[PDB]
Amino acid sequence: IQRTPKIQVYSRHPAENGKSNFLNCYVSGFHPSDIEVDLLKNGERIEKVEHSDLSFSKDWSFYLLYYTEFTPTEKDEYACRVNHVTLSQPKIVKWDRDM
Amino acid sequence: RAFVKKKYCL
Amino acid sequence: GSHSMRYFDTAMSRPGRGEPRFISVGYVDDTQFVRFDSDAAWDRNTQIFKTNTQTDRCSLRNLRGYYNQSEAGSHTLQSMYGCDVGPDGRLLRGHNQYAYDGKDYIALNEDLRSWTAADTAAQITQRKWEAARVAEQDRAYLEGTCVEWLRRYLENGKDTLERADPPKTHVTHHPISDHEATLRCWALGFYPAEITLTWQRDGEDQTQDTELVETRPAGDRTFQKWAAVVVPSGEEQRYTCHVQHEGLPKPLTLRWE
Repeated sequence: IQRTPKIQVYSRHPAENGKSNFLNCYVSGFHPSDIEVDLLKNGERIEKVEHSDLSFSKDWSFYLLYYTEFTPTEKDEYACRVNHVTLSQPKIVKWDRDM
Repeated sequence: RAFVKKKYCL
Repeated sequence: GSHSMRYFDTAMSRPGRGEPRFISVGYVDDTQFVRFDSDAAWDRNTQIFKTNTQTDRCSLRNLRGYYNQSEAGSHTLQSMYGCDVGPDGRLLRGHNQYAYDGKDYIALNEDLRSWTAADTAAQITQRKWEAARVAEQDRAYLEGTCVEWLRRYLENGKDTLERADPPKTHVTHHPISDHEATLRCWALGFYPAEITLTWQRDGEDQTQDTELVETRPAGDRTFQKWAAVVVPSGEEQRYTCHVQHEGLPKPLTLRWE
């Protein structure tokens, strides 16, 4: 009937401060397919974030990858914010370079 | 020849 | 290795916001090779996608009636179809199945001749498709066209589609308290996505005590995964991480440090 998204936030390559990389937010396991995903830099929405073409796993649950270029630093906080019909409020998952 | 499958209405 | 061609189609109604969106994505294994999106701003394949858009809209109208549903709600029809082949290119099996609002609806059986319907609504579809000999058309596509195209794509794309990239692996250690630490076993940069990543304690699997994240795309074609266990301080060398993947010449056994 409804399935809430799983959320992972991570980098394409291993994080090195001052080196250009991609910040990923992978949303999966959700149903129905409408979902709103923002990537955040110090709490502010990053513009022009791209995403993959809607697809789903063999259990019918949807998945999308949202991604953007980013140059991590010690200072800057990154996160992914997700809303779905299953969520009363947007869910924020912070980027941790160890997850 | 085509790679896409023709679908049928449920 | 063995290979698959699969399409993942989603049709979703949106009353008051135009006709239902149809998107079809085709894959060879974990590599997307085509997309058609009716919302997006060769001729014969495009024509079949456009007709499939109309067909899935017909389906959604019929399904709303089969379940006595109002015209107010949004509904979703999903489809998956395609073929699996072995290392020799021979057909392993075909697929053609559907879900409505996230629930299995109807599937072509492995025989490619008969249907399994989930409920009395799907029985209507089943009788219609039996009367029109739909299975015979699906079988011809799945055994013929799909297997031939998958073999051609594999050969033309052999340097990527037939290349398995092994995982790059490491173990990290984080104290959570004076008494316990997390061991996390990483697999990065692998293709295809299928992988086995496990922790053992004294050579016993730790299925219940392992946190295993879903395999996730990196965006460079490759995938990532980790598995973590909480272990008592001092006991780290009793834990081993085991990695199996098609790109490895042999399975890995890793420990912290």
